[PDB]
Amino acid sequence: DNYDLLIIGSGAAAFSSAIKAIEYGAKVGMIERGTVGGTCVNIGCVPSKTLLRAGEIIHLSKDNPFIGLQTSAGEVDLASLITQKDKLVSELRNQKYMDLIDEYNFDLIKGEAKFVDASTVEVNGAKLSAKRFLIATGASPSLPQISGLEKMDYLTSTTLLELKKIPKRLTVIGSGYIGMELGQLFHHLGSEITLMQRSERLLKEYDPEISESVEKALIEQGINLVKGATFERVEQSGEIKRVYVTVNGSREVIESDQLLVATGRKPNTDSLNLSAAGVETGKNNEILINDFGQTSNEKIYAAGDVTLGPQFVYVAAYEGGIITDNAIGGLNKKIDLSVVPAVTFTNPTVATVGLTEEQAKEKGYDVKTSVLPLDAVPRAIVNRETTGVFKLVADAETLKVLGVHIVSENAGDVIYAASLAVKFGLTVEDLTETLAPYLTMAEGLKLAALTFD
Amino acid sequence: EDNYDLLIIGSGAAAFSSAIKAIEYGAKVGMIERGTVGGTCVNIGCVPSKTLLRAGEIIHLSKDNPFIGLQTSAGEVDLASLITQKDKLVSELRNQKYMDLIDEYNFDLIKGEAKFVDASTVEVNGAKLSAKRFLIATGASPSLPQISGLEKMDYLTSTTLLELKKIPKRLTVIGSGYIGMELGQLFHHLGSEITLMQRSERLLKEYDPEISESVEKALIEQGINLVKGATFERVEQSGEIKRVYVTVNGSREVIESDQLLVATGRKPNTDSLNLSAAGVETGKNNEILINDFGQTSNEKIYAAGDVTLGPQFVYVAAYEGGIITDNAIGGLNKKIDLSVVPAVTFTNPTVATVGLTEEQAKEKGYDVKTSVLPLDAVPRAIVNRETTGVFKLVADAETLKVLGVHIVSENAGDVIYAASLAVKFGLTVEDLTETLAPYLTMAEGLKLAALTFD
Ligand SMILES: Cc1cc2nc3c(=O)[nH]c(=O)nc-3n(C[C@H](O)[C@H](O)[C@H](O)COP(=O)(O)OP(=O)(O)OC[C@H]3O[C@@H](n4cnc5c(N)ncnc54)[C@H](O)[C@@H]3O)c2cc1C
Ligand SMILES: Cc1cc2nc3c(=O)[nH]c(=O)nc-3n(C[C@H](O)[C@H](O)[C@H](O)COP(=O)(O)OP(=O)(O)OC[C@H]3O[C@@H](n4cnc5c(N)ncnc54)[C@H](O)[C@@H]3O)c2cc1C
Repeated sequence: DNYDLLIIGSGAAAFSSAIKAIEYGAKVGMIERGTVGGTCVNIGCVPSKTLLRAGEIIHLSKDNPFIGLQTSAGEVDLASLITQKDKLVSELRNQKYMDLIDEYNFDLIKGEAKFVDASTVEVNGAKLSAKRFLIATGASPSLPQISGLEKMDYLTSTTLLELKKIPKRLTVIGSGYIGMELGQLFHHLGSEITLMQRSERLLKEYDPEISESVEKALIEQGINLVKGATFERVEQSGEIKRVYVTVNGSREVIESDQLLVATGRKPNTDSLNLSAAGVETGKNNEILINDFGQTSNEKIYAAGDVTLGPQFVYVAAYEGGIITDNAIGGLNKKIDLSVVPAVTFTNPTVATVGLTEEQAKEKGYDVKTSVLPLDAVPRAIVNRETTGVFKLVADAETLKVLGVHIVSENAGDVIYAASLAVKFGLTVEDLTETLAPYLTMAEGLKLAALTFD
Repeated sequence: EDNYDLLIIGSGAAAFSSAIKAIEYGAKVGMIERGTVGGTCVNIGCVPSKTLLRAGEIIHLSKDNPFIGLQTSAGEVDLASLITQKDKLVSELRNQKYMDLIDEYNFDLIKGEAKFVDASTVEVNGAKLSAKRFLIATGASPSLPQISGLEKMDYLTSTTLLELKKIPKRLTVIGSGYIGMELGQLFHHLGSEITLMQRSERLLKEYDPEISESVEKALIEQGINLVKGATFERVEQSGEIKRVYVTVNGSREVIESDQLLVATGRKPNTDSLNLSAAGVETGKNNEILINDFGQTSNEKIYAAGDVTLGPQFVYVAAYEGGIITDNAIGGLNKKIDLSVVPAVTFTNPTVATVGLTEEQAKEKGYDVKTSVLPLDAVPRAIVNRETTGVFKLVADAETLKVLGVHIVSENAGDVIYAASLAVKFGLTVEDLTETLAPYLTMAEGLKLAALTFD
């Protein structure tokens, strides 16, 4: 048919864009290669986070700092956790399916799509035209270029979350947050974990205090780390042995029962034949867009993980809505990602919003930093867990908050406030003027703001 | 020609805050403490209640959780260990509070009970002391109700219960406030049948209806017994193993218990002060009256903290202490701004309020517009498999500015801080929709609540 807007994808960006597009009264189509919903609902956020909740519960049941308690944690039936998880993602995706019946405008086309023309695509054999296109194809697990991994029984973020047999030992190869979250997940479920990465600092992109802190907590909990490693080759023997490579000038090997690969996530632009539609691709295989989400083709827009931006679901939905506003309705709204929060749901949780110290220096600010150890926050003390940090990056001249970086329990709830401070230009003085609830983690912010001479 | 520049009666949050801010001005100050240094929050109040609450939450999650594959269990609790460890923690913490005894080498710790004998002098331990300025940060103490028989009875208070080292098989709580809820749920999670009794027909009468209904639903779901709308007539005791209660809704009923906790209120400690000898006004509820600057009827006597029967929180006490010091020392005529005070009831689910309720905003004259979001709509609550709560949003229909936020959810005390920033600095619901919210966090609820306006 001659659609008004054709969407390649079914993720958060595809859904936000489809809704906002039907609001304008346009006939739209949703082309999905596989299972509807995208990554976050089925193989991404939701499963990881619910399983992480279970793991945190059993971890507190097995080892807690309070003496009088007589708690214990037995062996885990992972099959049950995974089946219940799948029931939850199915229920949730079903709560997302209210958009097929309702919004009775858009048409669900199932199949792999490829571009054949500047205005038409081909899927499952048939051709489809449209006045506007949205490429919200997302990203998929990326692989490293290390010997032996080719023919090997390795797991990815998606495959590990299907495993129904707890490995006695799991090795993670990844510098990102997914490797940490899944690693700690299986450590709390009863498994000796070994994190391996080439970067010499845990979470290389964060501030030094954050890396040192989260690393200290991870080592304290019992996760083994292998930093600064140079990966040469990996081998497998009878599905009951693994391998590793040199580190710090000494050839070492790490045998494991399972191997997880968390290198990165590559955009799914290969099968699109973007060159047949005049859509430029970047050095990292992404899709290039302008401030309005428009590609080199005037009537093809892109949003989500496929555009190498902050690979988060909320950014994907935001970008979808804005892009739709630009393509349909003409409203020239720019994509504002100047303040995007990031949460690594380990315990202690890592959380960032705004600029780091090095980033604020690069931007040209006259930076003033204040670092507060978690043992200074009352809530961390009464909880008898004080491994963390609150970092505050401000402008020494105007006192405006440029960035907040936290390592503490449920820090994902605190950085929202920090976001409000950064976006709306609140000063540290403002943070001291506001009353903070005693024995909450948010109090950390105030206590960090009370660190300027 | 006097003994001190500023003399403080008390050692609580207000006393220390005022001492710090006063030494900053370079003034000779004194701290008169009747008993144990640190005040209520460190020794008998916040810190103990919340650390024990943390333990109780841990054991409760160990005994009952919604995730199937987990095989966790929780045995009988050794309360003695929890209480001794608690005391070790408050000792460590008060010891960290002593850093002000040397870092701020100005103030002098005088120990003894003080009473006023003149408009400008006090008496402690026999000796008299003059000062150009006075701060009455005497705090509050557990109050008792007017019900027959409780006078001669082995009842517990907020301070005594935190010392109990034997888990009662059944504990009855008499209180409409948050302390009763916190301690009640604490001992419920420690393995004890709890029964909350109050005269108000709605849990937390001052909060919004949805908040009361929700938190009540969670308490009943957990297994806490509630007795609302009760008229308290008499209570009896027999051999330290039996208790009593009174009629409710027109049917005389009785609640037998192994222990009885009283959380009615907290009376200011103004009796032993002889304020009438210094010309300091007291209110109908035995409090100390102050103006907008914290100044009493006596020009050179200020007051701050719980004795000033205002929002009875430690952060409000410290704030009031600092401001009062600014007024008395330094002359700066700064008013006490309590227009945005957060409140947290650290039960699970946690209750959290900041700003105006719906009825309060209507009374103030606003054209109110509310948005209520059930907790089962928040992703983080869903993945956690605990969805008993609510997000209520009170806004101004004209300017869309956020007037108040009220939440019932896990660790909601961390979220309302954001809400505070929204209320204090006049952010609109549209502003909350413009901001990107982290997925699978409870703070996201705020955004989801802002996305409910037609
Ligand atoms: C383990 C894990 C944890 C994560 N945790 C978080 C988190 O905590 N917070 C967070 O914000 N983000 C998280 N993410 C990332 C998040 O899932 C993504 O940022 C988000 O889903 C992006 O949405 P999207 O629409 O852009 O792409 P996607 O949601 O991935 O959707 C892509 C869809 O496009 C389809 N498709 C692909 N190629 C084609 C083609 N050629 N033709 C037709 N259809 C095609 C696919 O079948 C898929 O359904 C996580 C990811 C993983 C793997
Ligand atoms: C169980 C419980 C839990 C609580 N939880 C919280 C919470 O979570 N958050 C929160 O914000 N607040 C909480 N509070 C309240 C909080 O502790 C108080 O509001 C706060 O301590 C008030 O500080 P203050 O200095 O005004 O009074 P206080 O801290 O009580 O200080 C009073 C001091 O004055 C001294 N004094 C009294 N009379 C005399 C006299 N005649 N002469 C000399 N000295 C005298 C006493 O020795 C005492 O040390 C809680 C209270 C209780 C009981």
